[PDB]
Amino acid sequence: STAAIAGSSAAEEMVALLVQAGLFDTAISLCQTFKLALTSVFEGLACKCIRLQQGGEAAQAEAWEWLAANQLATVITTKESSATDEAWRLMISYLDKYEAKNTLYHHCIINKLLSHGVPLPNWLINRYKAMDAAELLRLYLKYDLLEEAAELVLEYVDALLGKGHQYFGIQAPLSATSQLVWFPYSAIDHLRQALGENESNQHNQAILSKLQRKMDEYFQKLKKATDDYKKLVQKPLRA
Amino acid sequence: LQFLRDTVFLRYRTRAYRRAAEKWEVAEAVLDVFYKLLKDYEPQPEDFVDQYVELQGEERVAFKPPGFSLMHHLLNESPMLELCLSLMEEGVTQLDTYAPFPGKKHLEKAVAYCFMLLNLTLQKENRFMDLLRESHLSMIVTPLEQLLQGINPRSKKADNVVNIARYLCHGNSNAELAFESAK
Amino acid sequence: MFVARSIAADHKDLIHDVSFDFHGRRMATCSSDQSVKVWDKSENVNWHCTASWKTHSGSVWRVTWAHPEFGQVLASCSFDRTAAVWEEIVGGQSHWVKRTTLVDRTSVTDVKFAPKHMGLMLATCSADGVVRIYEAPDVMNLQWSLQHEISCKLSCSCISWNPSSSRAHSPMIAVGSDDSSPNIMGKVQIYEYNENTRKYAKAETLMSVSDPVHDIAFAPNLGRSFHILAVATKDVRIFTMKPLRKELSSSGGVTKFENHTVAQFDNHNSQVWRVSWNITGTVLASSGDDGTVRLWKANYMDNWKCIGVLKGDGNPVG
Repeated sequence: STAAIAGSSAAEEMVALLVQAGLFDTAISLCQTFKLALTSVFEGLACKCIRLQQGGEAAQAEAWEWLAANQLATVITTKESSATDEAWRLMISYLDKYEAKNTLYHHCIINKLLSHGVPLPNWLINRYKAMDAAELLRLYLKYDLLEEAAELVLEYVDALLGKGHQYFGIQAPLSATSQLVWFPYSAIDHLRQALGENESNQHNQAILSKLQRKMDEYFQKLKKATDDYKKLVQKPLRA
Repeated sequence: LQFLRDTVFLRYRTRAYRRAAEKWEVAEAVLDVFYKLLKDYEPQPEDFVDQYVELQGEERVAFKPPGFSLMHHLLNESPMLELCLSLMEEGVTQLDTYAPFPGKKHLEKAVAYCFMLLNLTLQKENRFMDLLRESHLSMIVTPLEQLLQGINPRSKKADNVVNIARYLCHGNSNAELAFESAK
Repeated sequence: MFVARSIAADHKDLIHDVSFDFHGRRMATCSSDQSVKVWDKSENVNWHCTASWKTHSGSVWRVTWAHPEFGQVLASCSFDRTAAVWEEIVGGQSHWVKRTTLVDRTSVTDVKFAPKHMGLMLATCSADGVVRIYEAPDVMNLQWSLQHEISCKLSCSCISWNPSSSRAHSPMIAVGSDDSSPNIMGKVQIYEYNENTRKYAKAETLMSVSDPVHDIAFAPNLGRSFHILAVATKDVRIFTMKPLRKELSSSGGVTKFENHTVAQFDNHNSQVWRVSWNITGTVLASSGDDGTVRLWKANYMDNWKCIGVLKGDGNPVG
């Protein structure tokens, strides 16, 4: 039918109808020629993975057709997994391979994900948290994830104190003088507001008090490190 | 949901209509939504478990599914039912006139919707009642058959059943309704 | 009439562990001398050292064999905060080769391969109170991917996979908690894989295990409708865990559990340190500060009794 409609098509109606019915290869090719930067393919594949993870039988039967229309470069190595794992593996692949200088990337994915429910499948998270060690805190406090937002911030502070800095793309703690240290003050102030708007909520107050005590420990150590840096920079104007 | 329900049903009863047919169109449109919400809903034990979300410093019971709510309201005599029962009565009265009023079809569709609602209701009723008894929720629900028995307040008699019936008289004229009725 | 025959190990340092392969034809030993040795059983029932190498610079806490379907694979974990995977690269040129080092913050207290039907997966636990689950994406290329982190909120001392291959049970892990915790009880926690969330969720906490937990072992299920768990604390405990009932209309939970202590034994006379089931799950071995290994078995009336006790000189107690 669309055979007839391809008889008068265009450089993006095509892209869309085809990203529609599986074919996640033919289209990465049509795009890379007519250079038109493709985040609709990744969002649509993420939508199919989500629908499969919450999909009915009939959806599993239909999924073998579009899975076979790709290889999956190489298949397998052990226990089987009812698709599920199938499309998430075509992921790791169509990602790491076809990847870009800017962001057809982590962002577009994390977004369609918090967008339709998901404890984020840990691969993506781990990989957008040493390459872009924050802005997600924002995707989190926007998609009403207060609990997990306070968590990320605490983790980052822990990194900054020399503890686990490798899991936060941080170079230094109390060493090689003082360089740069971005403090996500606006996200912390939103957390303080959100914890103060819950009031009765005892759990949120317990978390808020734990976070405040930890921030005070950080500011006391920051004050000491800044005072010691001021003493270090004052030695030497005696050359 | 709230919006829909409230507004349109209230109206459906009283709000001027330059075009007499529009009155029934509004009723049909709202009932169509109610029907889809109750039909689409399926409940599995988590529904009668309820949570209180903290909004602007006040705990508010959150939002059970569309249909947990739809169904709680049917097992008691909230006007919905009344209104549904009243709509059925009005339907049969208008159909008994055999006169060619405009909106006759629409009414048919709406009443059909109504009866179908009713039908699914009993099955899912047994089900929920059961679960409801297991979940220790302080919610008092009444059987659909008991609701059918109860005398209409305006009528002040048990004409609820009587009317349903009367739809069998229109079996040639409206068979669908007939089937549902008999069922 | 068990007979024990000494062998001159001649270890540089005392070996803190011995592990048999799945077939009982090979054993691995590890020591304070920083080495692992592998021993093969000859046809004459004599053991011969077939490999010997320096493995680490930290207290090797645990060693485990993979299932033979993945080849001759060992995992070890250490006070150095790492776990390592080893493959027996033979030519007679065996030289257990380090394939990977898992480096994800404190001492790695235990390491266990998952049941083979889940693929080539490795669980580690650490004193940071995290269980980490890794998967080798290619069995021919022993690369490892971190699949799961499970926050136990207590120091982890030991881990056990539920060995049940029944598709009616989600993948399960038991974890302990060494922390003396003057107050906090619940030192054994059970995690179940939730298919809907693709995450391990806490299914159970054995609140009766307020004492520090040194070891835990699920019994082989062998067609029972309930699980059995042994727990080593100040005493030996045996739990039965019965999964509750269900409705096919809908389901997304950990399906709560009915737990019964079916045995508690203080007869160890010291902090029972280890518990191990035989391959049939019908005899339990335990060790404790009394310098003995004890053997426990149920009779036909489900009454558990001790059936053997040992000495420092190596003689079985009369």
